[PDB]
Amino acid sequence: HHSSGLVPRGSHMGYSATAPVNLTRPATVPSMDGWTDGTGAWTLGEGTRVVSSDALAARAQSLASELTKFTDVDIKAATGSATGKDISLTLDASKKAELGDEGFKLNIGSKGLEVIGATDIGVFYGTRSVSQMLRQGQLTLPAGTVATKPKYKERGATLCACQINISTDWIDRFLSDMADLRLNYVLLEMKLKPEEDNTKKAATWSYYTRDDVKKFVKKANNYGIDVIPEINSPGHMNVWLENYPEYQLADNSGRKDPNKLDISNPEAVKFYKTLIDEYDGVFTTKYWHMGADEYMIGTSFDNYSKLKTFAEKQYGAGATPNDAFTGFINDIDKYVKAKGKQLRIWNDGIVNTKNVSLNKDIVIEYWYGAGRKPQELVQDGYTLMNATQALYWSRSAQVYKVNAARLYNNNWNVGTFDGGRQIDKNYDKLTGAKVSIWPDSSYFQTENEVEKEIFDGMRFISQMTWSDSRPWATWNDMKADIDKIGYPLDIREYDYTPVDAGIYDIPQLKSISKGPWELITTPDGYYQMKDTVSGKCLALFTGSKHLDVVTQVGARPELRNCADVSVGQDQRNTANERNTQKWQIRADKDGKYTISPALTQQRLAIATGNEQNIDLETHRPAAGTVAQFPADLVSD
Ligand SMILES: CC(=O)N[C@H]1/C(=N/O)O[C@H](CO)[C@@H](O)[C@@H]1O[C@@H]1O[C@H](CO)[C@H](O)[C@H](O)[C@H]1O
Repeated sequence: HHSSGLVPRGSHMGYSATAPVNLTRPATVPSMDGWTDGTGAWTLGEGTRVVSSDALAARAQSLASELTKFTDVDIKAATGSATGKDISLTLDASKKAELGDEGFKLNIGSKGLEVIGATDIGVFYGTRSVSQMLRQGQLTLPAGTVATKPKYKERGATLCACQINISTDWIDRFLSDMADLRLNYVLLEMKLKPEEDNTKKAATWSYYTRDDVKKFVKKANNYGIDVIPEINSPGHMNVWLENYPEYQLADNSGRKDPNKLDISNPEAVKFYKTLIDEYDGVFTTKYWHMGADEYMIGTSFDNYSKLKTFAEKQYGAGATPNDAFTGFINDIDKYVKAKGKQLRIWNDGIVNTKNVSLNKDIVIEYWYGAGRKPQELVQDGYTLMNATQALYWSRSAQVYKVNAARLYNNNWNVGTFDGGRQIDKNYDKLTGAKVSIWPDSSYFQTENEVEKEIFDGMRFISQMTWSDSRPWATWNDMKADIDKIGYPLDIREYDYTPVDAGIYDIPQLKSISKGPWELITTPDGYYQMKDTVSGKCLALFTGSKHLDVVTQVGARPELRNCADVSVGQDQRNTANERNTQKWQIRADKDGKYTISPALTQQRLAIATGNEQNIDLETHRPAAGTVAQFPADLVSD
């Protein structure tokens, strides 16, 4: 008896007329439905290039570099003639009928692996499938051809980077993941740091700087992603009106809510419009999302008779508070249209009116199925996006955890509106669908834990919005392929934990302890820092909060009994002590390290006394002590 003789097949690079008939075709997400099988197969190998026109050079260079990393083969970009050993990129704008604005074709055969798109984004999206097919350990691909384009125009996520801050590094990863998945839509509820003297008191954290937004919008756009801002109004306004009580709506007894804009006050409405004009400069999108959810949550219009008075003055006798509410939406619509934008709102903004009618040119993003039902809005001719609660995650609300298995197995599609209410999935004004990623009480899960949790659901929505098919017999078959496919390169490369666990001197922390400090890593990519003097661990635990997270600029860290940072998000009873003890360490360009509270995403710094922020007007940490600050205030 001899051994098995097991040896690597080791196929020659390029095309082979020979291939086994049932050689695996590596899976992609979205699936590429209706593959026509050809004869033979193609092998990426030594000498394989990505060849394109000059105009596509950047795309080709980026793909070659990526494939060199995934495959361990030296893959270079080139122009001119392609050979069978090569991947070719072609932009053919005459193919819009076949491929539309985002679709692509693959031809794999004796000419090599051709990717054709009718647009730059179409070519890019084809390259995503090439990357997915070649990064699963198999470098031979069955020959044949396929053409694919998305069923729906808008495919993506709501990312509420709201009250709490989602780090710009997280956002960059998220955009890379969306691009891999051919998702082209992110509604970003967020604060752009307000700078002019009618709005500047609202520069409380979370915020994003202009430069930061410009940077991730540029990244998004290169990936084919429309980044739509949202400033929710006239409800959910606390982060904007806390410092502007003059714009808050008072109830009949005179009690103001920082969450409610007074839409009867024209200076309040101008404040909102001023924000829109500030955002105009850094987002490129042609849309504005004003929210309009949950204005009267926890209460009722009966408690705000001044809105009835206003309605009657503004929109005539018999007008109701719902009329005034809808009139504010229509006024914002008029405003943003004049800037070249289309308005979007949440469906719970569609209320029963009398004197005023909602403008039909506003996109309705449908999440709440107790309102006006989906089929009714179809009958009326509104433009609809499916933002079902079935596709929500919350850090704190366990009612909101997407169950991709259940949706896959129960036959959900993009026409399945909230509460399992079906409309015709071919409705000609159905734009698409999206998952939604909400922080709510934010200490239960770190952003890195959110990243791990959303993985499956992001693949699910990608599949259902592009392909609208279930080529895997069950969800578990899908799951196995999505896991083989894995994350895109940028996620695999991100240095979550750039320093080794060990003992460190940290001079920035001398106001807390002379140290040294013992650092250990956590499963979610953070550190716990134990002071070897006291035996306690560093926490960012105390200060003013939004969403139960310390948002206070200039809050100081403290030593607390060491929490167990090795456990997962199911340990909800200890979450706050645990997550307030997690620290993100980042390396500079080049080589210096910054320490950030994992939950806050501010940066530790030594306070100079010259940092300028509204929070620091009324409390400053002692000068020279260590405290957290937004990165922009400590960028010195
Ligand atoms: C449109 C929407 O879903 N509104 C709120 C909601 N109602 O059930 O559910 C989610 C999930 O729990 C909430 O997060 C939504 O509210 C939003 O909260 C964030 C903070 O998490 C923010 O204030 C935003 O303005 C608000 O819409």
